[PDB]
Amino acid sequence: MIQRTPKIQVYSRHPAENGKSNFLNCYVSGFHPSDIEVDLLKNGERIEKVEHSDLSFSKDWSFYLLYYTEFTPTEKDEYACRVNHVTLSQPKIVKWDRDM
Amino acid sequence: SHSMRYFSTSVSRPGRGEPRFIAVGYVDDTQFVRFDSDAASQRMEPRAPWIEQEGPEYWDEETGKVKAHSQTDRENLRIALRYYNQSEAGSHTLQMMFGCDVGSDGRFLRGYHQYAYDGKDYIALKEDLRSWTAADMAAQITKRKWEAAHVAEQQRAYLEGTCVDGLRRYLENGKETLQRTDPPKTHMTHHPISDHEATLRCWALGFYPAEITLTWQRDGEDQTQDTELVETRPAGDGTFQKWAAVVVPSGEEQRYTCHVQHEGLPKPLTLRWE
Amino acid sequence: QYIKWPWYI
Repeated sequence: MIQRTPKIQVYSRHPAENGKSNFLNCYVSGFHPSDIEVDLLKNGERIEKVEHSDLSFSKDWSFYLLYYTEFTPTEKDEYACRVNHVTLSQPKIVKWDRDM
Repeated sequence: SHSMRYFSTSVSRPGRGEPRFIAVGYVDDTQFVRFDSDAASQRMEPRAPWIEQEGPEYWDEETGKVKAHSQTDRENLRIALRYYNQSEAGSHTLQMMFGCDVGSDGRFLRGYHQYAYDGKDYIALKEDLRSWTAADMAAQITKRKWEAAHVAEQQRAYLEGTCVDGLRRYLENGKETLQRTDPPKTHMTHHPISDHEATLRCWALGFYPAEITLTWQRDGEDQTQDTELVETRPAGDGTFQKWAAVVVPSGEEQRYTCHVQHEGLPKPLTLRWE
Repeated sequence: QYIKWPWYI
């Protein structure tokens, strides 16, 4: 089987503005097979009720999804994205950066 | 130049239960329809506003077709399992994508029909739409059997007909979303990481369609060797984002230019830092 | 609109 390791990006829907509501995005793409664990974190604790797009894929058959929630970025709170896959030996965590 | 595309994915779950089937439909970069077998509705569902005022008959037909495909691919997972002589404890994946491209005149361009098993190509209709391309010995078993049922001619008629009929109908109904092009909203950021070097970052937000081109130049000469680029990504509102960054020696910041190409711009953009 | 493909492999 051709297993593919996920490329991960964490970003905000709109340019971050302190105290203003926004959406936290976690885009996992280019992976195979489909089964994948994506969580959004707020100070280490996973955010509850995070939604995700419908399972689609690319021309090279690799899958992609978008996970998201409402979130209000403050300057002190840290946000992250924790992804675990079958190709990953242990979970991968990527931190949010308003300019990345 | 527009395209319609359907993506289906079947995954066996021995040890958890019957396989899962997911299908999404896209016109260009916009999803407009979905079907999940694990979902409660058991119906084909809308995912775009402009697809909702199709009739109950349409939703009835589409449900029937996608549930049929679903059942069919469940059996295909079994046939593959004995084609490749594999255990029934394994969880396997059978993906199928198909669709058509139409030109600017609203007429046929490309047809697609494609299979993959566990991430590797299985069998694929070739552009000429008259023959198949088997990727191994098992796919050749399938190629010959289909070539004796004139399956490729059946798919021609769909691809050259039904698909382009639907796509164009859809394009007209979602004329105010599919046929408009949002230009990228661009800005530039400065990020000192030293007192000698600094990160310059060129942004492109809120654009549609997704095809974009962000480049960096130093004195007219491209700087693709020192440029960091990220994959184009969904913002979540139907628009896409992208940025390109470069690290510049302090003082040479004005010799750098960020270069943006999109459908929704009359002509390219050249951005300079001030 | 969706395909009417019932073909076994």
